[PDB]
Amino acid sequence: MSLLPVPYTEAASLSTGSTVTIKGRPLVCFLNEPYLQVDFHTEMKEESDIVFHFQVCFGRRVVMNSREYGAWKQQVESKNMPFQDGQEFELSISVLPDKYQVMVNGQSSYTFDHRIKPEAVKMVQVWRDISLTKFNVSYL
Amino acid sequence: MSLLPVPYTEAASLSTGSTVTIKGRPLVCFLNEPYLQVDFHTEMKEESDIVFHFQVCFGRRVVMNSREYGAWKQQVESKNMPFQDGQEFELSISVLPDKYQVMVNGQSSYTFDHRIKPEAVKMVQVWRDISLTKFNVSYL
Ligand SMILES: O[C@H]1[C@H](O)[C@@H](O)OC[C@H]1O
Ligand SMILES: O[C@H]1[C@H](O)[C@@H](O)OC[C@H]1O
Ligand SMILES: O[C@H]1[C@H](O)[C@@H](O)OC[C@H]1O
Ligand SMILES: O[C@H]1[C@H](O)[C@@H](O)OC[C@H]1O
Repeated sequence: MSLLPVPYTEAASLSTGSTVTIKGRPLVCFLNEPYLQVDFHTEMKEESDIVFHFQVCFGRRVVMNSREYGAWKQQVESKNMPFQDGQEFELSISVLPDKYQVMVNGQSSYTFDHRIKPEAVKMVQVWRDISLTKFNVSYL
Repeated sequence: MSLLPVPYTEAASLSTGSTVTIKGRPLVCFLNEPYLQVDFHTEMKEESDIVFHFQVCFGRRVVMNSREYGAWKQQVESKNMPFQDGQEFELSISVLPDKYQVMVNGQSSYTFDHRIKPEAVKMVQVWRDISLTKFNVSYL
């Protein structure tokens, strides 16, 4: 159904048991290396610190990081690529006690240990080379 | 004035003396590393070979390459960054006899020797994290 603005910004609160669910499509073929980025920010401003940075280079790699007092921290790299060329994906990011868990099409694909408590998050931005049909923050 | 679709695709022919002129703005602050990409393709299809690949990571670096029979060739990297944080840019790509010349805000900033004759180009795509107000192909 209806496309959401990209870049997509939504104010958010997270704690243990929160899930962020995203349904979108790469804009172009994996040969051309479209990106997806999801950032969990400490403020509504885009220049704010990032508790959780998730960046897919489709068909190549994922990197995850934090940006603390303006400075990028230790990059975590994954060559895990469950995303399918030309396909709609469903991404969900679960806040566990110790980490974020990233599910791609219902499959556990990436984890990232909390560097800052998730209660620090005030904003989620989803951006780069995707169309977006679904954004939802939810709780169990 | 009016924003052009991004990704932006236009059919094109190039030869010595052709210029491609682009006016756009990064979507977000340089702290967040927005990209710009301009690709000179051999066909209208996005998966086609790339005679000239120009990719800016704003505030960080530029890479240039070609993609020949589906395969990326020798990357050329430049740490030259004449683009200004939060500012509209004017990019023009001149086809010289031996190379493309890339002007940023009227300033010679990047060159790339022809690997394939520019007459091979049938399509120009401008994409990633920019808004676009101006796209023109012209000749002297
Ligand atoms: O994606 C981030 C990266 O994790 C960090 O290490 O460098 C700056 C950005 O490119
Ligand atoms: O493969 C995934 C795994 O499912 C998850 O549980 O941990 C991070 C990655 O290594
Ligand atoms: O930008 C290109 C790069 O020039 C080439 O070397 O690798 C694949 C892409 O990431
Ligand atoms: O600095 C630029 C120069 O203006 C141009 O002419 O060559 C490529 C780069 O090194």
